[PDB]
Amino acid sequence: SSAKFFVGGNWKCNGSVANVAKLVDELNAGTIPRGVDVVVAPPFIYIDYVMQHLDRDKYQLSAQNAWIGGNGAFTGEVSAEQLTDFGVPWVILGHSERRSLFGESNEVVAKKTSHALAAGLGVIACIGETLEQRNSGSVFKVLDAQMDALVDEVKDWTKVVLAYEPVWAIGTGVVASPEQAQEVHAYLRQYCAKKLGAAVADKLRIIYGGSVSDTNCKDLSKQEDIDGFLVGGASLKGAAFVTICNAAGPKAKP
Amino acid sequence: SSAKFFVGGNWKCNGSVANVAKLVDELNAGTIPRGVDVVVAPPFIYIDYVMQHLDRDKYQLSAQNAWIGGNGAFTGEVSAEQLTDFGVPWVILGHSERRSLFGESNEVVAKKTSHALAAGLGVIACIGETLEQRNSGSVFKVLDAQMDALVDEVKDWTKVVLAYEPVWAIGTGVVASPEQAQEVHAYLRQYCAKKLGAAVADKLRIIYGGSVSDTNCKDLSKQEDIDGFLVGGASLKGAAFVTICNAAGPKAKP
Repeated sequence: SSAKFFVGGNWKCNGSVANVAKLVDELNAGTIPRGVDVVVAPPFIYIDYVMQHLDRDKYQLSAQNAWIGGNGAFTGEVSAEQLTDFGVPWVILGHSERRSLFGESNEVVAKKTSHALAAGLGVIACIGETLEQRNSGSVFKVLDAQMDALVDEVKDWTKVVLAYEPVWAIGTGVVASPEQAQEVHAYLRQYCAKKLGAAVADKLRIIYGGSVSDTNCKDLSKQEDIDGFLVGGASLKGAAFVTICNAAGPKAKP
Repeated sequence: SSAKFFVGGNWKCNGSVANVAKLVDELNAGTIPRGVDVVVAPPFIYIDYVMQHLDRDKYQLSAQNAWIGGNGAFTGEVSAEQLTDFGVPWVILGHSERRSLFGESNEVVAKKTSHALAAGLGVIACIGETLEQRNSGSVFKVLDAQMDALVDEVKDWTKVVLAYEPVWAIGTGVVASPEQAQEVHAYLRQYCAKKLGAAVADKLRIIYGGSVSDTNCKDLSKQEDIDGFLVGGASLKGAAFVTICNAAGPKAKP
């Protein structure tokens, strides 16, 4: 493919004022290679502080979710229009935790994505199959359906990053190897070549959202079709997250 | 009952940086009577700005929702612990828009409430029946079930405000009269006297969350069992919202 290599840090539902301030200072102390895009995604309430204190040279902001449509009578929700106006450039949509806890369907994720893109955001669009689905021999069926929904809604992939979450290897006692990750990313790449054209597919960042740490990031980053990461808990440890950002090597390059 | 008279402004999913700044300046220009509690509930991303710029003399902050439990792997959610640590004193839970769009059940609302109270927040706990439920002769059945769930979870009502939303009169083409509002609030008061004891029920604020404006606020505020308001769209117009806060009269008094 390529790239730029792309690393997103999903803080999930974690933070305190003191811990966020400390994490921002750790991130600001880190050195990131030229030509890597790095995004960090705090809970909504911290986005103002982070945008004001985190080095813009090195990092961009993301939200962890957005509503399916524009402003209106949707108590508790934040819209893509609000995020764009606030100066946030990215949003994560369709994370496995929202597909499962909040019942976000393939179609809901896809509509959230197209709405966000039309409001001016970039989207980290998440897909992935569970252990039950992998056990049943449904990996292609599930991923194709998740992707077909996105392709039905999205016309321009320039500001989309596709994130694969091996949800079979998240909280199940199963580890995913780099070879298993690459097998899925190669499948996704050929799917996208067929649906979108080889030029779009080659430029699309397909990032890995299984458990990524400072321990395994270089084994993963060397895989042919892994263009970066959507990091979970390691994103809360500044130096470990900066190490993951440095795993890019030749995929930066710049 | 009483009171203090309590007015909450639910901004819902509305705002821009410029509009929020303007609304805060309008709110700061308003005069509020002694002895009225006023809370304003921006979308999450604006809470920092509002907390920093809105007059603390006159207004407290609220969030519009919170997660059901503590911090953890819940992408997109904000916890009650985060809100308390941020300095937010209140949260709205169980709003009709979340019961319907997000399928928050009676039990989910109640557990969100008890969790929020244990994290140190006050809760504006929302209940209310739809037009279908009122058509079917289920008003008591539905309200009793919503309240029974809350009573099962909540031990201390000191930091709870109960908000009744006539969802039958919200987006249906039906208006609720002040007499219809008072009939429900009187029912809720006697229910709470029976379940919680007359002393708790007398001190509990039961606020009205039907369509409240600067036009109808004094007709509503004079009703015996209406202790305040959960305002929707009028909360986005500063002077109109301040007028609603001034509807308290003798229920302030202070």
